[PDB]
Amino acid sequence: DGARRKRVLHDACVCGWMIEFLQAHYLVEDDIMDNSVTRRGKPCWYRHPDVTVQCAINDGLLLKSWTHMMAMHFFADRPFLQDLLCRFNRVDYTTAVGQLYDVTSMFDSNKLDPDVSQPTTTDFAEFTLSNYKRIVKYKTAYYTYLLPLVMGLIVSEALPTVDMGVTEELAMLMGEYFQVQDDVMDCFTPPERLGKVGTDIQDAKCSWLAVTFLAKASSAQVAEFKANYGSGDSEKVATVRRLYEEADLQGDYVAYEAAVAEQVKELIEKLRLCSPGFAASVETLWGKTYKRQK
Amino acid sequence: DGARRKRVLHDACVCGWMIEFLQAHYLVEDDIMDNSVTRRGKPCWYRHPDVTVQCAINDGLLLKSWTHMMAMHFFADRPFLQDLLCRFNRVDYTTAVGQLYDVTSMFDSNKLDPDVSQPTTTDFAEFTLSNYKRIVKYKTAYYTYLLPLVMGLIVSEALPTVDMGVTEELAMLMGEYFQVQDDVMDCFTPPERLGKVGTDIQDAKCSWLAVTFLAKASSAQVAEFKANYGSGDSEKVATVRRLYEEADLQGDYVAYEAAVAEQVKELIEKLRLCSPGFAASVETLWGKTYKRQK
Amino acid sequence: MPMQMFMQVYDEIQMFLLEELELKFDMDPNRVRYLRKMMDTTCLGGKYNRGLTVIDVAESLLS
Amino acid sequence: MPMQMFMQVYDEIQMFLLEELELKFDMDPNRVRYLRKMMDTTCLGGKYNRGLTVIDVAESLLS
Ligand SMILES: [Mg+2]
Ligand SMILES: [Mg+2]
Ligand SMILES: [Mg+2]
Ligand SMILES: [Mg+2]
Ligand SMILES: [Mg+2]
Ligand SMILES: [Mg+2]
Repeated sequence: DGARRKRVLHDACVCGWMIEFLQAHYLVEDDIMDNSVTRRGKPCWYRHPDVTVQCAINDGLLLKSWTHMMAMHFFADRPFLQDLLCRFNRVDYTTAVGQLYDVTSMFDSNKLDPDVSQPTTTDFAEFTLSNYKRIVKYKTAYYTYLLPLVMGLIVSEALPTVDMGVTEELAMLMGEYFQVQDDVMDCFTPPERLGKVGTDIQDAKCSWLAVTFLAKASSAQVAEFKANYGSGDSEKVATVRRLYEEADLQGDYVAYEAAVAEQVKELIEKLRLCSPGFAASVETLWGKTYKRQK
Repeated sequence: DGARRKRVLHDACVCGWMIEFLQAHYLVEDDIMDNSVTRRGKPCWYRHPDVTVQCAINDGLLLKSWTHMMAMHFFADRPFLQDLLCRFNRVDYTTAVGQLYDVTSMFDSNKLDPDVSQPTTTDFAEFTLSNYKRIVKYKTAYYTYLLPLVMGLIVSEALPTVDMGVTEELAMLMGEYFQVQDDVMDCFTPPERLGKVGTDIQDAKCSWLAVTFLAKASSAQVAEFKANYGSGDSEKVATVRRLYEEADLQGDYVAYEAAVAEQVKELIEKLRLCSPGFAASVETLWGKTYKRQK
Repeated sequence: MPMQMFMQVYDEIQMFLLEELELKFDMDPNRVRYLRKMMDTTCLGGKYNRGLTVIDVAESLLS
Repeated sequence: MPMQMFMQVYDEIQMFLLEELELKFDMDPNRVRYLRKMMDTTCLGGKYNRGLTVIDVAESLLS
């Protein structure tokens, strides 16, 4: 009965694609929303010569639908189908909510009314580590780190066998870090290694660099920041890059990374106690994240 | 035991909102895709002064997610919940395909390749009744006519009692006609009765008027249409309008309506036969379609 | 009457989702009010033919 | 091995979706080819960490 082994392995593969197809749907839409140019070495889907912006928005939705179509096909007769889809839609919605947070992080939330125009915030009062942790918790951690673990547990019919409280803590922790890494690469990793041209400075995003810079910078540094942040101009984007370098954020990063790595280390041990096999595959996922070059 | 009646009714309203929230999602995004101005008397969501384009894309996405969140909350304990969500997502997927058909109807499909740029068709060989019917069947009929009927059937636990083969024929026919009506108003009904400004001509869409004109018109008429269609220019647009009046499309409309009205009448009787309570509700639904002014 | 109860449940639904957003997704009041306006502006103001059909079909068939 | 089967199932899924499209949505081969390039361009080319993690968790646990 290497048939259980075949069925689980195949279902895991399908679930793997569901997420990848979910990721794909998000990147197509994120790129339009972020005004990105390039992705995985090539142009963003909406920037392909024969693809119109309107058709790209719709292509993004097709992608999302395919996740449901593939699940319904392959898992039609499976007792976990209803549980799988519940979770998968929860995470997806939570990811969409996270994107609300990201996409509105540059407006003063008190002046956030549909009926009335507003520009980018000039005092950046919301650019706090608190608000940052929220953005990232919902826009990345859930779909990137918690969902793949849970989907693996579901097709293995082993979901109840792990400490979910701890698993959730792990997923939240590694997910934040992965995002902080995304934000640092978006600024200091060259586009050709990365596959994409960074748009966080230009887009006046609440990136980790922004929020950490602002919590330690003098007022001279902050003023020069507020003059140069959220502009397409390359001399301006080049200053912000300098202001980060000058504030030694590479130091805050190493420290943050170390703190994440030891807390991650502890939680995996709490998880190894009753659930040693899950603990291993979590360690691998960590292994694919920690100090990733990408 | 008016409890069943209360439970069924309440489930019915929730499903009704699932569909209205779905519709809503489709309109936020259709409006961006179609580059529309106005909707239901007010600006299109993405055209609200304090609603950025990026955020309206996302908001459309939250709308879709809410259909799932409401279902899962209200129907959590409900035998039919998985049946309901399967069907709902199929329809939703079918609708998004229909939109691909719509949005790409202006490009020669033989030269439809992402990697390579291409302008709007200059010959319109794809503006056929055949292709029109395909657009409309998928983008409008399923969600607008089949899906409401089906949902009422599911919460009433009455789905197996009716002739689905006929129900589907009826849905397809009424849905076609609804869209033919939508296409005509776009061009001839004034924007303040309609609540929106028509964009079909400007967007160079495969409307029923377009395909019906093209199949009957002269070489000369067609050359003039080819020189004025798919352009925001208001003289060009006014020409196209004139060409539709001149070609007496209103004749063909009246004829199509009647053929539709009797073929609909025949199928409702085929249905009244084993299913009089449902046929009555299909007659009301037809009632809100036949010669609507909106 | 179909329309009366249809809007009652709209409020139930809205209340549930907006509150869940506050309670479980850490959402601030400003954004909660944004989503209230979004939700009303995009889901309300049409004629609800799709929604009202479901109720009708259900009322008819409980016989 | 994990990757090799993961792509195997990619080609199945892709086959099912594109054919279902042809057979039940009345889709011409042109649009079908459009969607194949779109699917490969958007789903393929990353490091597949989320997908591969699922298979990984599944292999580790079946024992
Ligand atoms: Mg973004
Ligand atoms: Mg981005
Ligand atoms: Mg980034
Ligand atoms: Mg449209
Ligand atoms: Mg439109
Ligand atoms: Mg229209």
